[PDB]
Order: sequence, then structure tokens, then C-alpha cells
Amino acid sequence: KKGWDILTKSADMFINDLTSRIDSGVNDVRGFFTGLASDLNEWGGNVAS
Amino acid sequence: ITIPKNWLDFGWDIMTLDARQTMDNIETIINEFPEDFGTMLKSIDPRA
Repeated sequence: KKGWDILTKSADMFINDLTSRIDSGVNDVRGFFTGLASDLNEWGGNVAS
Repeated sequence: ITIPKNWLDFGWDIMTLDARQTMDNIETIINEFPEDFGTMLKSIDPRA
């Protein structure tokens, strides 16, 4: 009874993987939100120049 | 009649004793539902 969880405790994890592809993968609030600082250096550097 | 009373009556209680020798088998087979089958249910726990 002890070990006969393993092969589906892994099946909890197999979407803990796919959801990793959300937060570690294609994130917005980190990642794309870098534009909302780097663009201000592009615009800043340009306007200052 | 003394030969029945002392011996052959006991001989026919020995005919009657077949139950009280085969219930060994039957009740231990009742105990196979805890044992041989019982362990199989407790393997159906793992399967579940």
C-alpha cells in the first residue's frame, strides 16, 4: 500500500510541470513587464539625446 | 446392548464426529476469506 501511490503522485506532478510552463515559462508580470522599464530607458536616452 | 452403549454408540458419535473434523476445513476456509481472499482485497487497496 505504501509504494502504490508513487506512479500517480507523479501524476499530480505532471501538470505541476505544465503549470511551471506558465510561471517559469511564458510569464507576463515578470518577463514582458521588463518593457515597462527598458522602453523608458530607450525613450529616456532618445529624448535626452 | 452394553456393546453399543460403551462402544458402538461412540462409533456412531464417531459417525457424527465427521462434522467435528470437517468443520476444521470449513471454518478455516471461512478464515481463508480473511487470508487467501482477504490479502487479495488488501491488494485491491494498492490497485485503488
